[PDB]
Amino acid sequence: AIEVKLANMEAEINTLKSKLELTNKLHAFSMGKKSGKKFFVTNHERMPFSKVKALCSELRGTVAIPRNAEENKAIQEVAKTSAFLGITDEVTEGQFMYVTGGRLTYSNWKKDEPNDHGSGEDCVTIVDNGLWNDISCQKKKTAVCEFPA
Amino acid sequence: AIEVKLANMEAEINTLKSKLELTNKLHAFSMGKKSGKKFFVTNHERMPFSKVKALCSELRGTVAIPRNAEENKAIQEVAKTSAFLGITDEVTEGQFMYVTGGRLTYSNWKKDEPNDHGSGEDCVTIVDNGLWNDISCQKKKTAVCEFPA
Amino acid sequence: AIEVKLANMEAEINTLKSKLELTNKLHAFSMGKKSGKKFFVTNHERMPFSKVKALCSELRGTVAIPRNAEENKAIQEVAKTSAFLGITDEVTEGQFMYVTGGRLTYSNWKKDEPNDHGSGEDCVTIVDNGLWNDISCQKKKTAVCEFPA
Ligand SMILES: [Ca+2]
Ligand SMILES: [Ca+2]
Ligand SMILES: [Ca+2]
Ligand SMILES: [Ca+2]
Ligand SMILES: [Ca+2]
Ligand SMILES: [Ca+2]
Ligand SMILES: [Ca+2]
Ligand SMILES: [Ca+2]
Ligand SMILES: [Ca+2]
Ligand SMILES: [Cl-]
Ligand SMILES: [Cl-]
Ligand SMILES: [Cl-]
Repeated sequence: AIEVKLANMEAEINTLKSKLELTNKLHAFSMGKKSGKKFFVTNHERMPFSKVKALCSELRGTVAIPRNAEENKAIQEVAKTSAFLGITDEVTEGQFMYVTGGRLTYSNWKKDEPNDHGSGEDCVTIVDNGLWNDISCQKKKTAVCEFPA
Repeated sequence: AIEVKLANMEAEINTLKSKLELTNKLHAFSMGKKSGKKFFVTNHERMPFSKVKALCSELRGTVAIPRNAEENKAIQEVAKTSAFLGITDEVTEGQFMYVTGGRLTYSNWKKDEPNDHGSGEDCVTIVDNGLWNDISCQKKKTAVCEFPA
Repeated sequence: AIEVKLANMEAEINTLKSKLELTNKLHAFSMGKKSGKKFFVTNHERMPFSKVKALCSELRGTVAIPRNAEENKAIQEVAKTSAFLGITDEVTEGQFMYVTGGRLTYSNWKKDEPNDHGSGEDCVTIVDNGLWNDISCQKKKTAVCEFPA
């Protein structure tokens, strides 16, 4: 019977949707995602900003963005080295915005940053001490993506 | 056409089920699962026993349980900190049982443990050195889940 | 209904196929896979060569094979301890071939290796320092699987 097979197929598809959802949960858990918190992942590869941005988006995430000290600390722990943050002032010099929209609020600028040094610096990296430095978007820094809570 | 379409979709589904099964195997492997051994994993987050139980159960797992000295060590090195074990004596004081049912067989209690200190201590935690301590279930310890061998 | 349901189910299947691809990409990413580079994974378990092969085949990969100094170091950094390479002279004594077929193109043999020492040595392990030594395929070494770029 055609309808019986179709009904079975529906059940099979729904069963797969739930198993996949579980696979995703377990992987996030195994990757250190904390309950009700965003999770950060890195392959430890250094690349220019646009490449990090393209990579994270492909994975359905975004370049990591610290919204407070806890998150900033978590990103630093994950990155282990200087990494790009999802913050830039490429649209209008001086006004840093999140790659996902909106003006930068919480910050952790290193002493004397941001300074748009020399020919210009429109991207931001969280350096080893967790402090921030605006740098050239063309420099290669560790790719770190964040995924929703 | 409908009979063929349906037949070909069922085949697609079977391939996808196998592919998902592969993803699960590769993930466990990457997370250090040893052949014929249970898979222990943690996100490194500390919480009350009731939560770890709910969390592990949501991932189709249970709170880690050392059935012998080998598994007890395996759990210790995964947790890195004091983690809840799937054992409590909430039913009969002194009679510790696994959350999955059954009487406690292997144990690695610390000197003077269990002591059911203060108002009571019905949960168990494997402390840093692998030794056990009975502790209040309302306290917050590392969440470590186990998955079948 | 029937054809509408069937059309929806094809859409459901394709959507699920994309989500799973996404899941695999994110896992490879978290597993340290760099762009355009093959990647290596290990559960850190020691086992005879035949088991490494079986395990990697089940994961749809192959035993790690270094094609150049770049990959040789990458394999060594993942294994951390001596691991089997997908290279053996089992078919014809003295003729080292890749498990995937073909004669060696790159080699980092430690001085005086390979020597088929004593009762015989047909497998190869990358020692902690990257050099190669032919050893017994019966010995238990770290399993490192290789996945395509
Ligand atoms: Ca500018
Ligand atoms: Ca600027
Ligand atoms: Ca600067
Ligand atoms: Ca009690
Ligand atoms: Ca008690
Ligand atoms: Ca106690
Ligand atoms: Ca031989
Ligand atoms: Ca030989
Ligand atoms: Ca030798
Ligand atoms: Cl720039
Ligand atoms: Cl208690
Ligand atoms: Cl041999």
